[PDB]
Formats: sequence, structure tokens, C-alpha cells
Amino acid sequence: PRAKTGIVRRRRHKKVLKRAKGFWGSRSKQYRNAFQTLLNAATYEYRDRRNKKRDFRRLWIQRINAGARLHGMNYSTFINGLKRANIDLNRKVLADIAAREPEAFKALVDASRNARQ
Amino acid sequence: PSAGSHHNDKLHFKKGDTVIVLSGKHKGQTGKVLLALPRDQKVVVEGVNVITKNVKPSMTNPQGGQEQRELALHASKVALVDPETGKATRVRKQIVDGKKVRVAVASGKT
Amino acid sequence: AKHPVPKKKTSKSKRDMRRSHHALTAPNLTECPQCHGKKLSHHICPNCGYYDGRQVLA
RNA sequence: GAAUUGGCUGUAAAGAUGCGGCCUACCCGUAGCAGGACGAAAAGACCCCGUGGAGCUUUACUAUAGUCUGGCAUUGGGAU
RNA sequence: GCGACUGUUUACCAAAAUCACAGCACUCUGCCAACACGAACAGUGGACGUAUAGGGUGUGACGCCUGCCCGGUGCCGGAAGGUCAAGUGGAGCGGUGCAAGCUGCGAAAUGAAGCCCCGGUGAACGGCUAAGGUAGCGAA
RNA sequence: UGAAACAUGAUUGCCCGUACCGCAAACCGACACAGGUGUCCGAGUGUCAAUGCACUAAGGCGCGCGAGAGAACCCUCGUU
RNA sequence: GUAGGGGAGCGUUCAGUCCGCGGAGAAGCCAUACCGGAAGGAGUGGUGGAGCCGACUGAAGUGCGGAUGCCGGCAUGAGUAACGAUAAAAGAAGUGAGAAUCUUCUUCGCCGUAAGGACAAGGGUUCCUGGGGAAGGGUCGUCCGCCCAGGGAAAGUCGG
RNA sequence: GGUCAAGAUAGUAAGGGUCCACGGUGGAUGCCCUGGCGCUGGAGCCGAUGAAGGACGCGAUUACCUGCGAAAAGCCCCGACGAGCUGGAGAUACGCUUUGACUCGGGGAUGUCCGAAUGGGGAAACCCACCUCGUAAGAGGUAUCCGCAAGGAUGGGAACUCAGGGAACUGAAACAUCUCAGUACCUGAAGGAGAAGAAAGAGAAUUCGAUUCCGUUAGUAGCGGCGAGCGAACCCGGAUCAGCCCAAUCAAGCCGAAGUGGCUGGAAAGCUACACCUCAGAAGGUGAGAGUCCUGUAGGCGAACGAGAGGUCGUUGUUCGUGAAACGAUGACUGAAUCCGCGCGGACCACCGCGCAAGGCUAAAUACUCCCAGUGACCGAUAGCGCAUAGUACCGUGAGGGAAAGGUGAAAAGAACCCCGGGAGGGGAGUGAAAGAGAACCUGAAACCGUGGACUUACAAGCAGUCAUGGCACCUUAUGCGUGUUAUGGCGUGCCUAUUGAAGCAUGAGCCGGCGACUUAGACCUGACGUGCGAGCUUAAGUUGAAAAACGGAGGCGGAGCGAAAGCGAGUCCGAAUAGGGCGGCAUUAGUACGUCGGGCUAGACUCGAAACCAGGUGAGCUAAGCAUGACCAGGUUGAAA
Ligand SMILES: CC[C@H]1OC(=O)[C@H](C)[C@@H](OC(=O)N2CCC[C@@H]2c2cccnc2)[C@H](C)[C@@H](O[C@@H]2O[C@H](C)C[C@H](N(C)C)[C@H]2O)[C@](C)(OC)C[C@@H](C)C(=O)[C@H](C)[C@H]2NC(=O)O[C@@]21C
Ligand SMILES: [Mg+2]
Ligand SMILES: [Mg+2]
Ligand SMILES: [Mg+2]
Ligand SMILES: [Mg+2]
Ligand SMILES: [Mg+2]
Ligand SMILES: [Mg+2]
Ligand SMILES: [Mg+2]
Ligand SMILES: [Mg+2]
Ligand SMILES: [Mg+2]
Repeated sequence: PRAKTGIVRRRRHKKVLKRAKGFWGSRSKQYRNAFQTLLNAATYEYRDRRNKKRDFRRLWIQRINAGARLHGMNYSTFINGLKRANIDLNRKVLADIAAREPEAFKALVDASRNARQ
Repeated sequence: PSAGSHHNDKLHFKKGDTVIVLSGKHKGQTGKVLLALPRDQKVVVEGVNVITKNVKPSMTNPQGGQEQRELALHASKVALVDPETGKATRVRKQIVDGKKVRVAVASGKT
Repeated sequence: AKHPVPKKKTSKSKRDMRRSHHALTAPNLTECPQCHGKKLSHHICPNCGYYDGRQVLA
């Protein structure tokens, strides 16, 4: 018996061509280019998962030394204080305190200054 | 393309017979057979009636309105009736005419 | 061969952008002071054949 | 191939619109000009390669049409 | 300069100093000619011609001219001899059978054109070891 | 013994071709193509002659996109 | 983790078997934010209008982005180059749904050893009349060598 | 509130972008069959009484096809059928038919012109004759080769058969013997088959008993630049089965059993309730799915009158390549015996054994498939034949080459009438279940072209994404969940190929759809898995039954090795007996058939691509020339010999 492609390819093709959403020009309309775009998208996808994790910590650190410097300190110094006050092991959350709770952030600056000098 | 060979260019009626229409619309309705087309498998009975339009400009006056005429059928009418309904056929012999073979079933009249 | 030739197909975008000036400007139609069918400024009214008096037949 | 298709200096497979850094630049056309897009066109014609091909040559090899030559047929009789 | 001349050529990048040419030469061909086409003792061209003719090859009107080398190669010629095929000729060696027989191979001498060998030949291939350029020309 | 030849009467008169295009928009060129195609006729005036050249009879035709404009440049020309 | 070797599977057509579904709507197509570790699979809705899913087993013309791949459709260049000899053309009148282009009149201009006329070859009805107006006509046609129907071609002496 | 200043920020969209809605284009996909392919079986020649294949005709109307043949879509006779018919034809008019039309089965009768073509010519289908009979019309004859004459032959056949002649590419990783291969091709002869055939044989048993075919022997024996590679036969099993003569039942066709009501539906054949038939539940049709509605099926009947010698030289065949080369075969030369005779047995001799050449026929088993029937883990419109029909259109001077194209509806009920328009085209009305079927008629993907809406974009540097956050919008697997879109930030060198090294300014590619590449074969080899028997395992060809498998033991593999071989044998080989090779015991375990998979070999061997080589044919309508016969060269100048 004969077993022509019929239905299999078009379905295979529509799947790809639907991942292609706000894809500019041919990248959303023609299969070969839509599919091709996705290979490169795969690189970006797998990489950006572990990248966001560097991206955020960066943002986190930036907010910390901003507030640390508001109370005559800095990230390097502040963190060492909290480290030297072993009791203090915030690390995660610490950026939100600086940004939302200034009263609370000050307390932790004052504790960090002790454990150091 | 094929056409009415599925039978044998063979009917079960004559251009005179009274027949009942089994199947479809016009079910049970009876009438005389006025046209029998064996190869085509067509029956013109006083049954199925149609309203045919006339595309007639030059053709004998432009007054080509609507016409009352009956439209042909197949084997969607069971041939020959006497006990008030449709039947098969089985008993042949001769009447006064030997050469002729009649038809009949659970009864004996056609 | 056919010496200077296009390098890449021009996209549906790029092709369309070039046509942003191809739109016809509708005639400034005036209404005839007589026959009351519309006409072109500085021309004889098509309908009556007037241009103060009647110049053209019908 | 698809294009949302700038300049300088770099770097990169060693001649970058698509990488880095700096610079410049509102969106879109029309008429034009040929520097670039290693622009188009013909699966380099040079060059090398393939135990690839064909045309030509000769005292390359092997055969061969032709042709020269001994024998046997067709093919006989007499003299030395 | 080149080619004497009119002429001919690369349909579609070469028109020429290319080819052809009149003229000159070497040469082959005696007529069922040489030579050519062809399955072919067919047939035909050569030619319904006949050496003042026909084939081939070269040079290329006309003028004055065309030298030296015959070793190599080719062509024509001679033959004292050497070399050479089938065949004719069969001396010998060998197989087998008890035997006549039947058999396997086989020398010498004889056996053709060819080739080596000798002479010739240049408007033969050639050269300037077989000789080393006669006129004329020469930075073409 | 009714020849050939002449003369005048009658009778007889087979088959294929004939339209049209035919230096072309009807043929060959894939097209209604600036090429190609054998023969014949081919008037007048002027100019030694002529089938040359200019104009023109008869006859045929304005070439199946058109209209503005009056740039660069490109083609074919005139003058310098 | 490339060549490569090994393992487990998804999907397509056909087949045998079983369970079924379907004109109160099958396949196919279309949309989707659901499921599975992946190939993939389901729900709902929309179209369609007569056939078909699931499970096991069997067999293959069984899975495509590439081959200057093949067939077909459609884009780009782009409303761009061109519209085929630089022998012109003008107005009037007519016709018609419609006219630069068709008819007619008056002019103009180009050929005139031809761009006139008569054969031959070759072509085949292109001829004439009356109609037409899709497509052909490089534009437009009311017109045509295009389309439809009717007609036309005449030999003892001309060619054979 | 107002003026001035300083800041910041919104909205505009010529046009674009993403998404959504609706369309157009196009013809994928699904469904279908009107058409093909393969295998199985049947059947198998036509023609001078004029074929195969054609030209021109024949219609009331006729372009194409069909059928026919001036007696022309038909004429006569016989049979069957029993009411319709007037070809496809979707088309009106005229008619024909129970004094039996039509159609089907079987005969006849007419059969123009061409074609073997056949009176002669010829550029097929056209010219031109003569002779006999005849009232003109019209009829018959006139070709050569066989034979007295009757009567036979010319020509055509897809493949198959034998014969004459006979390549090269290719393998040999070059090439030359060799291979491809006596293949392809040409030519001849013939038939439904042919060929071959009745032992001067095979051959080693003093077996056999015509030929062909199949299995097997067996990749054995052997051939071989002993290379690539080529490759028998006897025995045995099987299909079929003969030896004779001379010379001295199936087509036409008829009969054929049994369901009714309600329901859903446009429509019942489906659903439901009770019912029957079955020697028939195979199949097609009927508005949807059918035992009981039609055609049929099982079963039965059935036709007037219809088929079933030796030699030398040269070479060669088969495993046969000059080998030790026998034997056949024959171009050249020679040339015997006649049964106490001849030929053979692989140089050759003798012995032993097999057989009678120099005359002819001979069925069956075998092969092929133009055609016919049946069937299918064959195709279903880019598939399948090239064709759902066409060897057409188109291309070519010719030989030759060569397409694509399917689908209204159940039924034409094919849309009267109205409206815009010259028309085309549409909108209605009506028909229909649906016109979401309207004749560019099933579905109607995608590329591609549009209209409308949402969010957006005119200081911007860009492999076009990706991650994060904010803004706007929306709520049918879908309200914490997202979905769409959008601003800004970060990050970010298309894909494939080829490659030490690809974004590469290296290759390929306009886009989409479909088509498109590791297969198949063999009683082949070797391995993994698996099963069945197991020291044993297994069938091949065939035969008989076939809604199906059984039989068939010929043969193949284990079962003993070692050697060059004789041969010997758990031993055997070198050798003269002692060292060793290979084998056995091994301490010792097993195979064989079929299957699926890995791999190998042989074939086109994963697909696509040469330049070229060979065979037979087509072309000098172009162009190079030759021959025959015609045609042509205005006008002017110069001024040779005589
Ligand atoms: C006149 C049109 C005619 O072109 C020519 O004839 C010119 C003159 C010719 O130039 C030439 O052949 N030549 C020969 C040398 C002078 C001239 C030349 C070359 C380059 C540029 N310009 C001129 C080409 C440019 C030449 O290419 C050149 O080929 C060279 C082999 C290599 C060059 N490369 C490096 C760029 C390439 O361009 C080729 C080979 O053609 C013939 C090109 C191929 C594609 C071709 O056949 C075309 C289809 C060709 N045939 C046709 O009908 O139309 C064309 C286009
Ligand atoms: Mg330019
Ligand atoms: Mg000269
Ligand atoms: Mg000259
Ligand atoms: Mg102009
Ligand atoms: Mg102006
Ligand atoms: Mg592709
Ligand atoms: Mg289809
Ligand atoms: Mg056919
Ligand atoms: Mg390369």
C-alpha cells in the first residue's frame, strides 16, 4: 500500500506557525522562516531562564547599596555587618525592606554598624 | 459514468399499469404509468407534480410563465396494486392467450 | 545578463510605504448655477452646456 | 534566506549595515549618479586534481582494411 | 613590408600576409592504366579519355637565379653471401599390446617475398658527426 | 466496284487548376516581427545617359497607443 | 556532545479482530488559555454533508526546509521598461450604451524602378454580404485578416 | 481665577506594524467513482473470397465520436425477449412498434477508393488504359513466384520461438586475453505455441532406455591474464508420457423464497415493536445503513441449431581461454571400411563395456499475453496507464517527442417574473432539506491580495527574537488566570552544507502547497533475539483438496578429524620413532527448521547528475558541393587584335 503525507505535514506546520505570534513579517507567516526563528528563540529561552536569576540579584544589590548609602554605609560594608552579626541572615527579602520599610531598614543598618566597628 | 444498469434495463411495469409510490414524499399515492424509461429507470405516473419555468423569448410568444407538469421517478414506487397496497409477483401461466405470462402474489389479480 | 537587478524581495511593508503618495485627489466639484448638475471650475457645465449663457448643445 | 538594510575605527575565516566601542541620523517619496552590497549573469574557459573523456600525432603497444609473397584448389595436353 | 594580378575564406568576434591561381618541377601511370568508391571475379568514376593524357606532391605571374652534404631515414637498382614461414623431407627418441600393427614428439638438407649488405637518389624526409653557406639578403 | 486530299453542313468538346493574400499583417521567421523570398510590368519633368538623383502621375499609404512638457543625460542631426 | 553504536517510544495508509459512533451531523478544514517527559493527544465551538474513531495484532510507496530538486499556484522588481522605424496630421459631419482610434467629406504629409500593378511558390476561405463584439488586436474599438451564418470559385483553345 | 517666566507631559498617522473579524484568490486535504495496475485462469493467429490500418462518404438538421458502406446510424433469415424505440446527445420535427419493433445470440447479402495491392502509372486514397458480356447504366478480367491442373505463396501480428549476423558502455579499481554477452539491436522463417525428439547416447551399475520442463545434485566437478570472475552433467525426486515411417460443457435467455405498523427525519434502508424466508445473509441499486422494495443470489430449466565417416590447415560449441584436448561442428584440401565390419568411451595403446551416423515425420508436459473473466493488507486525480481517455492539443523537416484536465442536486424541480447595467455581473422572487448546492456548481488548506476593528508607531542604528517590568484592551479549556497588544530595559552573529576554522563578503535557497531518497530479491552467507522439535532437525519441485490445509524424505544441515593425495582414523601429517603442527579427551556445555531484526554478498542496490562509448534509424526543405534545365546583369567610360 501507498501512504502519502496528507494531513500530517499541515498539522506539523500549523503547530510551529502558531508559536509565531507577534513575529514580524515572514517570521509569523511562512513556515520555514517561522520555524527557523524558533531555533534561535530556543537558545534565548534556555539562557534567559538562568539569566533572570543574575539579572534580579543585580537589581536587588543595587537597591541595597542605595539605601545602605542613605544611612552613610554601602552594600560591601552593610552585608559584612549582617554577616558579622551571624544572627542576621536575611539575604533574600533584604531589598524590599530598603524600598518599602525605611524604619526597619535603618534598624538593620544600625545592627550592621555594630557587628563591624 | 454508469446509469440504470444496476438493474438490467428491466422494469416491473408497463406504460398503462396503476402503481403505488412507496418511499419518499408522495408515499402511498397511486396513479397510471404514462412513461416508462427502462435504461434511464424513469417512471412518469400522475404522482410527483412539479412547477417548471419557461425560458421562452422568441419561442412561441415571450409569455413563458410557469407550467403544471409531473416529474419522473425510479423504483421508488412499488409496481402493481390490488389488496390496496404494494406487492411482489409469483404466479404465471396464461389467460386465453397462451403466449402471454401474467403476474400475481398472495392473491392473483393484475 | 540583465545588469543592475534587485538584491532581495521588497517586503509588504516597504512596498506599501512607497505607495503613501499614490492616492488620487478627488475633483473639487462645484454645482451649476443653472441645470443643477455638478461641474468643474473653469469648465462648461456638462449637463446644460452653459458658461453664463449656453455654449454647447445640450 | 528573511530584513526594522548608516559612518569611523577595531575585532572576527585574514576586505562588517547585522560583533565591540565612539559618532551621526524625525517619518515617506520623486528625478538622478554608479563607490559598495566581495552587486547580477554562466556549478572558472586559466591552474591543479580524477588510475574522467574526446580530437590529433608518431620509428609508444597491440591488432587490422589494404597490399606483396611460398604452397594447395579452379587447372589442362606437348616438347627439354 | 607582405602577397604578382581578378578571385576565395572562418553562416553568428579573424577578409588577411590564409587558401586558390596562370606558370615551373619531381614523380607515378601502357590501358580490365595508375588511382579512387564498393558487400562484390558486381558496377562506376578516372574516360566514351590514351603519355602533347590522367593521378599524386610541392612551389606559386614575370626577371635574374637555386650552392654545398648521400652518414641516418625513405624510394629506385644489384645480388657473392648471411637471416627467414608453411610445406616437401623424415634421420632418431618414446608409449602400448604376446604380436603384426596402432600411435606421441621430432632433427639435417631443401623452401618465397622481406630484413641485415653494396651502389645510386635533394624542386626526396632532412643537415650546414656525411658536410660545415655559392650568389643574394641582413638589427629583417 | 466505295482511295487520299479539298469544300460545306451537322454532331462532339473528358480530368485536375482558377476565390483571396502573394517583397507581405494572409508565405518562411513562436509574433498583425525594421530580416528573408524566384519572374514580369514599372508613366512624367528636369539632369550627357540611366531602372541614378529630386519632385510628381496613376495607384497605394501616414507604419493599431495618445496627449503635454521643453531638465540632467543618451541617440540622430545643423552651425561654430 | 559531532561521526557512530545501543535502548524506549509518537505518528500516517492499508489489513485481520473486537468495541463502538454517525444526516438530532462522519471525515476534512478553521479557532483555542487543556493534557502528556517528547514525538504528540483530548475537550469545546465554528464550517462541512456521508462516512468514521478507539484497542490489539500484522504489513508498508510510513514522517521533508534544504537537493541551482519536480509539478502547481502566487509574490518582488512596479504601476516601473516598453507599446516594434521620426512618412505627419487637422477639422467638420455621421454612427453608437460608449468614439483620438469606426464611416463619410474637405485639406495636409510619405512612396511612386514603389511603399503601385501582374504572376509563381507557399498559405487555406483569410474573398464578398449580413451580423457579432468574450478572447486575439501591444491603447481603444461601434472595427478587423478575429467570431457566427449564407454566398462566391464556371475553360475544346490559358497551366498541367 | 489673569499676564509673564521656568519645567514637564499629552494628543496628530501620510503611511507602517502585531493581533482579531469578515472576504477574494488558489486548489492542498477529506469523501467519492465514471479510470488504471498487478496476479490467477481462460482463450490465441488474420489475409488475393482482398487483411492489419486508413482515405472519402452515409443523418430532416451533423462539426466530433460511434455504427455502417452508394442497399451506406443500416437490408434479409433464424432463434431469444415481450413494450417500448427513434446511437453517445444532454436537441426539437417526422415517425416506428403486439401482423412483435428495440435490444441481445447466430447466419447470410451489400461492402466506394487506398493499402500485400495485384491492369499501367503514381508525390496512399488519385490519374490513364485495354479485353470479355451488355439496352445504356452496370458487371467480370488483365501482378509476379510454384507446379499438368486443382490448389498454394506474397502482407499484418504485443510478447513468446528458432535461425543468419552481432555491439559497446561496463567489471577487471589502468588495459589488451577475459568480462559485460551471444545480452542489446538488425534480418529471416513460423505458429498458437514453437523448439527438440526415438541413442553411432548418457555413462562405470556388464545400471539406463526419445525429447522438453521443474526440483536437486551444486557454486560440487571443472574452466580462469588460475585474475576479475565464469560454471556443468550423471544418480535421485517430479510434470507429462506415443513412437512411427522410408532407402537397398460454454455464450442469448427464462424461473426464482420471505415485512408490516409506529417513530426521527427533506427523504428510512436507520431506531423501535411484533413478524416471516433461508439449497438463496454474494453483490450492486433505491432521497441514510437494503436477507424479505428492484436487479439479483442458492437452486432449477434452457434454444432453432452455434463453437469446443576419418585426416591435415583454419576456428568454434559445452565448465572447454591451446591446454596433455578428447568428442561435436565445418571454410579449404584430402578421403575409408561393410558385420571374423564401423563409431564411442577426455592424448594415445591393448583389454573390457556402450551403441549402429551419413533419410524424414511425430502429440503431451514448457513459454508469452493484443484480447476475455475473476480476484487484491494495488492506486483513487501531482496516484494509477502517457490519457477518468489523447497518442489528441502542442513541439519537430523527419525519425521522434508529448501534456493537463474529475465532482450542481436525491431528482433539472437548470431559477418564469421583477430591479441596476449595452453586456458581463449581481440583488430579489420562486424551486429544493440546504441556493451556507446556481451551472467559473462537493470539501475549499497555505502562499498571496484586500476591507473593517483593537493596541500602536514620525530623535531612530536594526538575525528582528528572548527575558523582565509598566501601560492599554479583552474574558467560551479563561478572572488571578491569564489572552491579545504595546513602551522601556537587559541580553542576543539566520538556517543548512562544507569545514582546522561559518553571521560570514564561502554553498544552496522568492514564497506556499503537494511530489521527492537506505529498498526488494535469493531453498545465498554470517550474527542477535525468539519459538518448535531436540542427538537429532527439516522439507523442494509436485500431488490432492482450497470460504483451508494436508500429503510429498529427492535432497540439505548436526553427526571425525588429519593429509597435497593415496589413504589412515580419535587419531593423523612432516620424518628413518619421538620435536612439533593441526584434532580428540578437554573440567566441559547441541543442534536444526521457521520467523523478526543487525551486517555481508550478487542485481539499478540510498536518491539525483556527466563529458563519452555502441547499435539501428531520421535528415542535403538550412548550409557545403555535383549534375540537368531555365532566368538575370540600367546606364556610362576605355578603345586590343584583326
Ligand atoms: C552581449 C550579451 C552577452 O555577454 C557578453 O557577450 C559579454 C561581452 C561577455 O563578455 C565576455 O565574454 N568578455 C570576454 C573578455 C571581454 C568581455 C568582458 C568580460 C568581463 C566584463 N565585460 C566584458 C560576458 C560578460 C561573459 O561573461 C564574462 O565571462 C568571462 C569568461 C568572465 C567574466 N567574469 C570575470 C566577470 C564574465 O563577465 C559571458 C561568458 O558571455 C559571453 C557571460 C555569460 C553569462 C553569458 O553567456 C551571457 C548569457 C551572454 N551571452 C548572451 O547572449 O548574452 C550575454 C550576457
Ligand atoms: Mg545608469
Ligand atoms: Mg593577394
Ligand atoms: Mg581582391
Ligand atoms: Mg510623446
Ligand atoms: Mg507647468
Ligand atoms: Mg523547498
Ligand atoms: Mg482532489
Ligand atoms: Mg490511449
Ligand atoms: Mg566549493
